[PDB]
Amino acid sequence: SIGAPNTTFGTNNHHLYPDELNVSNNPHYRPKPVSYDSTLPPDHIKVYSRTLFIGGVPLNMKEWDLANVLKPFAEVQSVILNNSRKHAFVKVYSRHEAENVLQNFNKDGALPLRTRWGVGFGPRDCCDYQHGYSIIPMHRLTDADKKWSVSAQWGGTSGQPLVTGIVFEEPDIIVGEGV
Repeated sequence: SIGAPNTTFGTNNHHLYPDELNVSNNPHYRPKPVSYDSTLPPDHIKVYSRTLFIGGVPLNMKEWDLANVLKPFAEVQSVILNNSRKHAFVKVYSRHEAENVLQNFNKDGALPLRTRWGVGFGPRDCCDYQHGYSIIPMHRLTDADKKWSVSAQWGGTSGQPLVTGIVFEEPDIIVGEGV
C-alpha cells in the first residue's frame, strides 16, 4: 500500500521488500525456530533452506511473476531470476512456507516452473539439496556469515551465539557495510 517496492532492486539486495523489520506489527513477521542436537560434528551449524530453486522458467516471467505464482502458496521475501539460464531462485520468509510451496506447487504437472530446494545460505561441500539443508563448519563461516547467522531478521539464531549443534532456517543475505 504505502509506496512501491523497486520491481528489480539492487541498491541493497534481491529482497522484494526494503529494510523493513521482523516486528509483530509487520504481517511478514516470522519466528526464529532454533534447536540444538549433539548428533552434529564439532564446530558445526545446521541450516534449513527457505529457498526454492526453479527450473523450466519461461523468459517472459520476472521476479514479481514468481511472487504472483507463489502468492496463494506462501509470502516471497527475495528472488534472483536468470532468464539466460532458464531458472530462478526464490527465498520465502519461513521453512514451513517453502515446504508448503513444494507440497502443492505444480502437482498436476501443468505449470512451466520446476520447484526444488535452492539455497540462500549453505556450503556446497556440506550441502544436502535433497532434504533442503546444509551443515556449516564455523571455521569456514566468515565474519559476515556468522553476523547474519546471529543478526539476520528472518532465519538464524534470534541473536543467540553460534554453538556446536545449533539448527535453524537460513539467515537473510543482506550484507551491509563496505569491503
